[PDB]
Amino acid sequence: SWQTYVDDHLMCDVAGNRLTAAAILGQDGSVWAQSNNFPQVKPEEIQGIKDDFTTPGTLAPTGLFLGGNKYMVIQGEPNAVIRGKKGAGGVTIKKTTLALVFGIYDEPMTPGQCNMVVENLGEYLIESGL
Repeated sequence: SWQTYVDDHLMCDVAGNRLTAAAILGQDGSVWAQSNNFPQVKPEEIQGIKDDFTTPGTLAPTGLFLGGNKYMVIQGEPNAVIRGKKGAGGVTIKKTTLALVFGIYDEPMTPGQCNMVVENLGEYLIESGL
């Protein structure tokens, strides 16, 4: 089940902290699994994310919007990881073979903790061909 990846491997404890929300979306924008408080992402938001993976610099001028919430784009990895910041909270998006893995964090979870849980699950999925 895609939902087990979210429940057990994104919404798990990391050094005492936990993501606020998480999801796995197809690269078509459809939700394959999500936590309860994960926002409804708009099609144009998904389009900007997909474009930024293959064309870095797409999202930085406008910011990264997730369910209408604006995140400022910060350091990522081309065609692999998008990272955004909103005060002491933020978001990490990891591109896999078929899907996009999202984690949204709030204080006191650190950006490094969010990156670890999201990117490690994404790398597991890539090894599965997913």
